[PDB]
This record gives sequence, structure tokens and C-alpha cells, in this order.
Amino acid sequence: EVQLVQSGAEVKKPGESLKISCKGSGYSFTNFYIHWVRQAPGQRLEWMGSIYPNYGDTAYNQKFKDRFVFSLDTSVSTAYLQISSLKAEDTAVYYCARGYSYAMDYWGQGTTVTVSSASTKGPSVFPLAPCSTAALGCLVKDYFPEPVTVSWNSGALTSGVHTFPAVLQSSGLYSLSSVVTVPSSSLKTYTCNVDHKPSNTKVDKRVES
Amino acid sequence: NPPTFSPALLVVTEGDNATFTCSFVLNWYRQTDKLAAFPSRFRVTQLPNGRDFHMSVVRARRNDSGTYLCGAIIKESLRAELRVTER
Amino acid sequence: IQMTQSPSSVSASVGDRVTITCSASQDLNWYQQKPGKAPKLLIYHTSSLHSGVPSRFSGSGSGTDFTLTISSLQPEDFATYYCQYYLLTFGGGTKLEIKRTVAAPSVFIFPPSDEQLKSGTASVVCLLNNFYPREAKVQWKVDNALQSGNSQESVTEQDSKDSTYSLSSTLTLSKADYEKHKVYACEVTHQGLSSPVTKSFNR
Repeated sequence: EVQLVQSGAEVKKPGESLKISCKGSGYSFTNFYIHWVRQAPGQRLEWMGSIYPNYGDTAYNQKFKDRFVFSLDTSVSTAYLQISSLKAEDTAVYYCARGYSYAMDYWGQGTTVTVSSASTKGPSVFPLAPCSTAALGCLVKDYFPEPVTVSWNSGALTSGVHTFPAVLQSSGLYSLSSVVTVPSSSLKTYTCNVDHKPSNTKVDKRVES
Repeated sequence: NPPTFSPALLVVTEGDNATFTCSFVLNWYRQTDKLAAFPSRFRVTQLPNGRDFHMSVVRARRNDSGTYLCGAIIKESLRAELRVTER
Repeated sequence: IQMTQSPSSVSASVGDRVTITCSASQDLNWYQQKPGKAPKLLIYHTSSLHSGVPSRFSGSGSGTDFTLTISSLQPEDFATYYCQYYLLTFGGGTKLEIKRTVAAPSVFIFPPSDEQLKSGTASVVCLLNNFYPREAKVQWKVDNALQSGNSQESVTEQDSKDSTYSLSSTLTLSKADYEKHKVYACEVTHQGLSSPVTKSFNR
């Protein structure tokens, strides 16, 4: 019953502004703290701060002091996290959490924030093929922003499939690879289905050995 | 399913009543020191729905500031803070 | 006010007892987080279980040392656990992985495609398939010249069927530099291998 729903993903440029919303339901919003936690990609959780819907009590981690601001809306039961002068190091997953002064007992689903100088770009899909286990795949290179969905043979092939986490290149664009291991005797068509929603890009790439 | 104690923070002025809510023998604690039990200035009142309980501090004093919780016997709730500002 | 969560990672089987420790320098909360999901509160007040947490989770604390214990591991318990004290501060975190036998990686290398080469870039991919433990090292060599700073890699989560990991490394060069060299190889070191394994191709 206790739910905290956050706003959708945010893709901003270095120097812009954004305000993540956090609406609580199933409880009296004015009776519990709202905490904010940041988790950089592949890193640990770090407490950013907390704010109470009454009396103006706020606490801040010294690292997120003057550039991060917490706001609240009691009559609508919604918490806000506004970040100004956006920097590339702010790319992380930001959680809002209901709780007390010392604990966070119910968490929102989280909001992924991506800050880069890159714009929306469709990916280029290249084959991964060699020159008794054989391996082939697709290289989904230079796209922005996340995410990309990859399936094989329209989803009919799932066993032996490995779709790796995307890496962020120095150019601000992402790159992803998805492979599948098959018996060498089966080399019998293998096609990866790449879908990049923000660029409206849909590609089916036949991988020839 | 331990009880729930709210508000997490309650600030009142000296003289007025500080009322918390415990939702779930039920004991009111402020180590823990028992204040009241269901069934002085610390009274426990059952709400019409039977599941919520008002835990009020009649005429709160400055030294009543601290952390409070409720427990069902011994499953405890989270700790709420009470502030009593001078007048 | 300095806490240390140990160990960094735990490997165990279904049914084992696992103890995660957070020790200070001079109450504690425990959280559980699965990959791509929001954390959940497990323990508060050092030893109180949160609503809905099964009784196989238990916490204890003696002064500066605090321990989280999972008596009998279930398949749903493999995740990352954080301790938190109070300004709130999380510990370093402890990843609980599935134990299995040592498995050497199957190494594959993929040359750049003609379509990518026509755009002006050459990407070389080295696949390390189904290995355990997760510790693995990939070294790119171009005409016996060790490459550094021009490659990126990523590792999948522990597999749900065989409990193995897979690694994919991508070496990226310009088309001009790619055409000026012949031998491209990735050398893989893993405790499941007797010696460093090298897979290569000739341009």
C-alpha cells in the first residue's frame, strides 16, 4: 500500500536544470521524512540528504550542499529533488525514500539521470563473426541515450545468449555487444533484433559466419 | 508486522499536547522506558477503527523532548522524535 | 565515525549460513538491493526485522562490531547488502554470489566488419564466455604491443542456470591505424586456465 513513485528518466546537457518528483501514497505524507540517495553506475549507495514535510528540518551530506536542493508539496504529497548547474559527474540513479530521521523503510523505484554533451543518436549494428563451440553476435555501437533492447531471431533464441551491459565511450555515446554461443555443427540463420526507442531505430542484423 | 509509530517528527510548544499515533498488549516507550499501556500526562486512546491508537503527552514540558516508539508484546516500531520548544 | 563493511563479496550455496560484518573505528540498519531494483530495508535497531522480512535474516551488535546473518540461504537472497549508521552513511556493501566449481573461460575474438571499416573505425571484440570466479584479466596486443586506454569491457550478472560470468572487451582503433598493423590478439588470464590463453587473427 505504501508506494513512492518517481518521475521518468532524465537526459540533460551539462549546465541544465532538472527536478525529480517523488509522490507518496498509502500513508500520511506529512508524518514521515523523505530521504534522497544517489547510486552512480556500478557503485555503492550514498546518502545525499533528507527533508521533513514540516518545521523546515533539512539535512545535507556535505558533498551535495549548495548544488542540490530538496523541495516538498504537502497538500499533494509529492517530494522534489532539483539539481542546478548540471555536471557530467551527476549521472547516477537517484532514489527517494520514506523513513525516519535515521532509517529509510520504503523506497521509490528510482530515477536514472544521464548528463552528457551528446544528443539523441541511433546505433550502428555491426556483425561479430570469426574469420566444438562457435560464437557470434552483434556490436551495437555509438548510440545515445540508454537503453537498447536486443533479441535474437525475434526472441525465439534465448539460450546461450549474453547481452552485456553498455559502456559509455569517451565521446559520450554508448556501445553494447550481444553474443550467442551455438554448436559449431549448426553453422541455421542468426539475426539480432536491435531496438533503440529514443532514436526510433529498429535494426535486424543477420550475422554470417 | 511490527507496529508503525508516527509522526516521525513532532514539534510542539510547552503547554500544549503532543499526540502520536501507533498503528497495529501495546506499550508506549520513550534502553526503553514504559510510559503507558493499552488497556499521568501520558494517555493512550483507542481510535474508532480499533487499529490506531493516540498516544498523547498532556501539557508537554521542555524535558519531554526525545525519541519515542511503541511496541507490541516484543515487536517494536521505528523511533519518532519529539521537540518541545520553550514559551 | 568510520565503518568498514567486510567482506567485499561472499560466495555461498543455497542452504549455507552467511555472516556480513560492519565494524566501526571507535544502532545499525541493514539493506538489501538486487541488480536494477530499489533497495529494501531488512534490519533496523541492529536486530529488529522489518515488516515482511523472513526470520532467516538476523542482526546483532556488540559495541563497535555489527553482523548480519542469513541462516539458510534461499535463491532470492543472492544480492548486495548494505549496512547504514547515523548524517546517514552506508557501508561499502557486500555482494553475495552463488558458489560453484571453477570454470575456465571460452575465449573468442572477432575482427572488425567491412561495414564499420568503411565508416573509418575498427572495433575488435574479445569474448570470455561462461567462467568462474569473476576475476579475469584481458590484455590487448597489436603486433606484440600492449594496448592500454583504448579498450572497454563489461561483465554480465551471474548466470541463472550455470552461475557463471561472461566478459566482453572492445578494442577500438581508427581505420588508419588498424590498416598499419597485422596481428591483433587478446590474452586472457584466469585461475581456471593453466596459462595465459591468446586468441588472434591476421588482418
